[PDB]
Amino acid sequence: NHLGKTEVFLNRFALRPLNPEELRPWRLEVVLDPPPGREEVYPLLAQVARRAGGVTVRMGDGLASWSPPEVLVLEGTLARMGQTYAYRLYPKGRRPLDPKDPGERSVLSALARRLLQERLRRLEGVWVEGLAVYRREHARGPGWRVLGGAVLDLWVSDSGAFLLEVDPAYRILCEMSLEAWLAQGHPLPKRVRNAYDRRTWELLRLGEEDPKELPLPGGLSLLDYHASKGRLQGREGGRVAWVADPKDPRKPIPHLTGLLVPVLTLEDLHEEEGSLALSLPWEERRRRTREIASWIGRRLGLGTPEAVRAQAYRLSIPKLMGRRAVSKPADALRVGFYRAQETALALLRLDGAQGWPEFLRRALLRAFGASGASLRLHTLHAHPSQGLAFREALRKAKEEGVQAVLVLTPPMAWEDRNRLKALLLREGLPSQILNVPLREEERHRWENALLGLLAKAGLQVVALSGAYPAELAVGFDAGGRESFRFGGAACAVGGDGGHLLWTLPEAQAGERIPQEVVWDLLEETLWAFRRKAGRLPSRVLLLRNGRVPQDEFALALEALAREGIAYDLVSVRKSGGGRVYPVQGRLADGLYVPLEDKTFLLLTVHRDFRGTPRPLKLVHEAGDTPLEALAHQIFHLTRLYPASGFAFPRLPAPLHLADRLVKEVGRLGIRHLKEVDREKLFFV
DNA sequence: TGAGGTAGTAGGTTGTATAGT
RNA sequence: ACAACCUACAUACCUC
Ligand SMILES: [Mg+2]
Repeated sequence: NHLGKTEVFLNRFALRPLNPEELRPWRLEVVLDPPPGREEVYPLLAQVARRAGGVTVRMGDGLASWSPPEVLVLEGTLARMGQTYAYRLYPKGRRPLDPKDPGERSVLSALARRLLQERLRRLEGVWVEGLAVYRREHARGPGWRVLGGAVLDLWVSDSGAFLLEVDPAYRILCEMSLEAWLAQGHPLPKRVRNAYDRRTWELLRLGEEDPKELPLPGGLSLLDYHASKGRLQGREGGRVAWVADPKDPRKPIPHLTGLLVPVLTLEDLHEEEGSLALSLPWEERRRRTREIASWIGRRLGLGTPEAVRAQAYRLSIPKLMGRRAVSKPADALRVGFYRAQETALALLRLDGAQGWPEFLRRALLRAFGASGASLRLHTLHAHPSQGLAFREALRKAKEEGVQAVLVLTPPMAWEDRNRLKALLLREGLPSQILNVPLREEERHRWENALLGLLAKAGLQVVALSGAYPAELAVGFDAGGRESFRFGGAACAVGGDGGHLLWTLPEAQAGERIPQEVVWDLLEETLWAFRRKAGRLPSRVLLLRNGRVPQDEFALALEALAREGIAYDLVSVRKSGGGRVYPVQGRLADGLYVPLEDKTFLLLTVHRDFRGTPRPLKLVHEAGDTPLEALAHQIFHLTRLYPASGFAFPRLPAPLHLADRLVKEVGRLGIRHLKEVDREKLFFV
């Protein structure tokens, strides 16, 4: 291997191999009357394990248990969606289970997790929410405290051992009333909770009215209302607080500051305690992970936790190219772009002012200068508020070669931001917004806006230098909406990624992308590749955001086989990688950690040293390229994103683009894009 | 709307198996 | 519940 080896710890710990009594659980038969449904079988079975108590988990059509029947509720009744059933338990003996059997250890692990939860529940000082355990005050001030602990997990190996996973976690508690909060000179909190339950509101403002006068819609006093429900006992109804249901922060609602509790944010506490942060440097996290594991191991009698370690590899650093070698995409602004054509940009200024700020103009002129390309700056002399007549000014501008517009504006409300983007999109004019209290020293902001204005005009700002197996990299993502999704793709064409493009996403019902929409989108990207290279890709790299639904690529993969195109399919999850810590030395991004076959972690970005990185977990779902070669290419593709300028995304450019793309479309809609080139990244 | 990221609180989702015959 | 993920706070906070 030409890559440097390193050892790492995962945040997992190996514990004892299971004993006899743990492998052979009390089995049981479940007789539900009225007999269950079909979509309601498992859900009711599980609600029976919780209703039976003890270390019980469902197994097939019944349940397994690490508890004696003599402490199990064998006769009872639970009410599901409409129907009221009655259960009865029949001890079907005590059969042994098999750690190798995938779906059997699913039960063993299930029980392990249940064991862990009950042992924790009986501990005195600790607070336990699900699998998170908080055990120690970590910080505190007047009225608030932060508890420290860790979310945990206990599962069973294929090889019959217990596995403990630990990751440090914090909980912020505020226990003072809003009245007291404000009386001690603190600022208004954006959100606020009921003192008598969990209902939490957004806090609009304080009221000048009197509680005992504030007439409650249909009845009595603001105060008398609350008094009625006995909420003033051992409390003081304070002043009037106007709040709003966060789902529709319009209609204001009367409340008492004596009965609201602030919900605090890390910054409301960094104001008090100061220098208090909830993210950890990786070495502090590693230390605390080890401490916590040892703490629990000692309350658990499953052996001494032995931190599991893996072999990691430092991947080669990507050589990023502008017109000349660059180290981040913003440097292309100084050196020149990878490939700049003739381009024309327009300005729409929506403060009271007029004309291109000279420093932006010069920055642009310099950038095109270094690149040896022509630039023609235009200025829209029309206002969005001129209604339909505005459109004639936009059409005029596109009919003069304008490829994108810079919008100089005061901060716009989200509604108006979308309204405007859309409005310019109708005329095939992608837009970059730049907020207008703006000063030349605010450099990272306007230089990023510039990088975006250029991607939106179709310029390729950077490309890779290197040899990769795949000449086409395409990433697939689903949806930028709640009750339905989108599903689209973005594209790194050429082995250098010399071109980036997107494809119009297609509305769908859930996560799963219709088998044929997958192949459709893929075909779009192959035709893109063909008219750039005059030929078909010899090999493609296929990437999905998140899990890959069962054979949703099956149809697309056979079509590729038909056409004689080679391929790999990788699933890229943002969660589920846990943590990775060097045993010795620094940790730099570019970290590759093989796990099982067809799977590995990739530490793609490390940069904000006050926080701990979260590795991507990747699964090799189809194809037979060496894991390490996939890792190498994914990693480098990380560096290809044009619109970030000063920091690389954690995701490979195509998956990061696909994400951004389905989010934009879910926000703006699918209309107004017929006249927007697919090389113009309108959505960055 | 500058954009990369790690951390929280409060309130959400889809994908999975699940019979009958 | 397991698994993968969304939104609000948040143009927040940290970072360049
Ligand atoms: Mg943007």
